[PDB]
Amino acid sequence: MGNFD
Amino acid sequence: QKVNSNGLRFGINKNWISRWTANSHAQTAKWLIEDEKIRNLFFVNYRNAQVSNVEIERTQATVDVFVYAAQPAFLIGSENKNIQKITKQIKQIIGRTTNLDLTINEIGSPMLSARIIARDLANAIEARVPLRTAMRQSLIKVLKAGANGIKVLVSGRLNGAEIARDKMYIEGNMPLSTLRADIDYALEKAQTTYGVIGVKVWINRGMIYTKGLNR
Amino acid sequence: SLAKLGEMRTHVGMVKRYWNPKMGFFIEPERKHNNDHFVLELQRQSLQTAYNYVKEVAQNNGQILFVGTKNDYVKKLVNNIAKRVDVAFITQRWLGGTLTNFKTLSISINKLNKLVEKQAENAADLTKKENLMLSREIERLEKFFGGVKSLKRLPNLLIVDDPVYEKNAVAEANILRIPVVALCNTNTNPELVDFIIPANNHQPQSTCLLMNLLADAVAEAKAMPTMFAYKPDEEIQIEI
Amino acid sequence: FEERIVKLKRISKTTKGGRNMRFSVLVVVGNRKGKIGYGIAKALEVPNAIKKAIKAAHNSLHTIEIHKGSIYHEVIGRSGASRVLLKPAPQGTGIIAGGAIRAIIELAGYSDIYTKNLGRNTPINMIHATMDGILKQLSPRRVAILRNKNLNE
RNA sequence: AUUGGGCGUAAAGCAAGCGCAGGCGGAUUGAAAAGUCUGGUGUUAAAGGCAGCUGCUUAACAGUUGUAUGCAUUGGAAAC
RNA sequence: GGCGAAGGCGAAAACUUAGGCCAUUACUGACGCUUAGGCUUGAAAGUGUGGGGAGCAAAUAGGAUUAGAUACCCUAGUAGUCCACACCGUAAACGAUAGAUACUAGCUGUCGGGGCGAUCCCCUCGGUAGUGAAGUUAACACAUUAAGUAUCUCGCCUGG
RNA sequence: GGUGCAUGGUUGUCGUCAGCUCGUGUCGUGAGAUGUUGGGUUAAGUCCCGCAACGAGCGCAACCCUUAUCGUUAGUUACA
Repeated sequence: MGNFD
Repeated sequence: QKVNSNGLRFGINKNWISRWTANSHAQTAKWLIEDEKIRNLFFVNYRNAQVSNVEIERTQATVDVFVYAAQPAFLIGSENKNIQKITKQIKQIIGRTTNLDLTINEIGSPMLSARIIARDLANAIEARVPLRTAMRQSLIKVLKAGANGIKVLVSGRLNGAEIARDKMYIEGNMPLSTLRADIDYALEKAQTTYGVIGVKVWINRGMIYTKGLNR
Repeated sequence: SLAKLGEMRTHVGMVKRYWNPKMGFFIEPERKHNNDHFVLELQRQSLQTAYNYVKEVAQNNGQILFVGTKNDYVKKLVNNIAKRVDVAFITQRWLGGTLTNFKTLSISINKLNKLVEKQAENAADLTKKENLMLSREIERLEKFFGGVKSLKRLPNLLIVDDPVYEKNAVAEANILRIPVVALCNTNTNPELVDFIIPANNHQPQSTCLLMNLLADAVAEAKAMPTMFAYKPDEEIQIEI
Repeated sequence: FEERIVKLKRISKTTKGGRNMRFSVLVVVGNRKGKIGYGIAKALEVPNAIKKAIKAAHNSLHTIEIHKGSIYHEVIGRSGASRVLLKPAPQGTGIIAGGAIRAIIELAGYSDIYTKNLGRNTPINMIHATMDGILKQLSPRRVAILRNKNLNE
């Protein structure tokens, strides 16, 4: 979950 | 096992329905032996109007039947074609002893009166309704009025013989520690070809201020 | 700079001989003190990665929670910091059944707000007993679940001083795939926690500066003035 | 979604007087597109337990693969010596499985597979054996990536 | 139950040990290729298994075609 | 806590002996393990051969009292109980837990060697437990000393 | 007239006892457990503390009527 969405 | 709910808070904190007084053991014996029968016979056949209750006022050889009907249209009918036989049958059941002077008035919030609910449940019982569906319909009707906690219990068979199943309902706010809850209770014995079924409905009417004393 | 080694002169060792061999990659060889010492370079890299990650995620206003339940010192510092800046924080333990469902928090905060407005509109008009009782439950409930009333979405990241010290809460975070940072001492599993931060809590400086650095990261992520991001000033605090 | 009940059990607890029943129902919810869940409910009213189990299964749906409605490899599941045979079958042949097994495979949106239900076949045991036999399925492309050489194997 | 079982608490390890025949197999080199598979030929019948076709005024019945593992002989394999 | 493959085992003095660990740069260089059968050991109790009569105690009997008694409480008392030899060849002989082989986190114990060195602190090599990780068993729990992982070996089991 | 294991209601009853539960969550592969569990505090599941428990119902205490103190409308056939 490297990026935030 | 326990005392009647309408025998604990009714009569010392709740409004009476039958309110009458006169000299005892002279004529009021007939009054007591007749008013109950006329009240029962009102509900025996006139379930179409779904009347809630009639307040009886027997004071010095007069009676005032305070008729409360949720749907008095059945009594009114067309050009008052039904009130005539109503008046004549009350006259027959009362004789020439006292005046009749019936009244017509719509009752406010009859859903909180479990008497009509018990009548509908007895009609459903004698109409061979599924028990769970009838309970769900009663729950829907009571939530339509937005009432408080309701307890619908059944005693007797379950559309069978030799009862062997379990049933236990405790639902809603039913406070007994506080004497300001104003919970009413109705019971009705419906008849079916296999016996008798007792439907019991406890209805909480909500707390209001300055209660604990009869209005 | 960030995560400098100047403060890392008393930063290693929390417990002795109660350790997980699966945490050996994040630590340096032991000493006679038997304290589980930490590598100060891999820790620095992990701290930088966590810092930029939380900065990126909270720049988009990701929901962040604080769970600090130490005895008196770290707890007091967390209370002061989280009261100074408008951030979410739960400084008490976790009884479960809250993080799992938003529906278990919506009704709770609705009742909390209802009680607050009631006490704001009540002036002992009822009996003193009811007013005092209601204030007592308000204080009791707000002492654990009272620091967070500004959230309308799900949490995205958690901060815990020691996951095994709050394992129940970790379980409440294990259901969701959200990441979490933790000051794992020596006895944790690097699979139920996403961010591995090798650090101790037996010393005040380590844990206090870690918590302050995370707090400043979150604050600056919300478009707020910087407090401690590259300052070399090592604030001196002792456990008391 | 089909909301087909797979089991109903009469259970009770014993007291010094009467016996208090809490008969349970187990249902499965599957859209036949890859979202499967199973929910159990212990109550006193059959419709209440039914709706509770239905909701529980609806919130417990877990995604599964849909690759031509069949597993691309053979596999032998097992849940406590309760093994299930999963041997891929050609299309248009017919399903040969147990009633619960057929219900599971149909609600999963799959095709005919050579199976057999041996071992302990308690409904919960069947569910566990099937889920163990289906949770280990992978992607051939991913398996190829998980090796130094790429062959789509 | 060689695919396709277990032996603590459901029945399932002789009280234990020496222990022969025998069973299993520590790494490598040479050969035979002994076992193995392959390659050629032959042995493997009639009916009948398998599939194409055929007369069965489709159908039971039967017939043609090739075809079922396996064995002898011959040249190899070094992996076992 | 130990010895020995399992029995079983402690006052001392001596007689002969194995097994047990460690390192082994020294030695043959495959001589390894298991193994139907056969063989050896094999608790306690019992049988026959003489001491035996310290105690205990079977056979019992007495009193007590059981609506109850070849028992219960206590006493008088019997082979045996101990010693040397032949016939036990038997059991919860159970770790309810086959053996052997090699491997598999981590923490707290014990001792002998090895050292540092006062034993003491430490760790290495072996026997020896507990907490506890994965994994597994329905679970119990086992848990690198498995009831784990796999191979060899026989034996056993298929409802009572 | 029989039919109260076909029955409705009714009764004393454990007991005026505090136990019995609804939903949600966690854990079990299920019977389920966590509340219902422990230290205080009460007649008491009343509450606190710690606390995978969380909110809620049920019985409970306050809402009924005499009694003590006083005020008040208040009068005989009461006071006199």
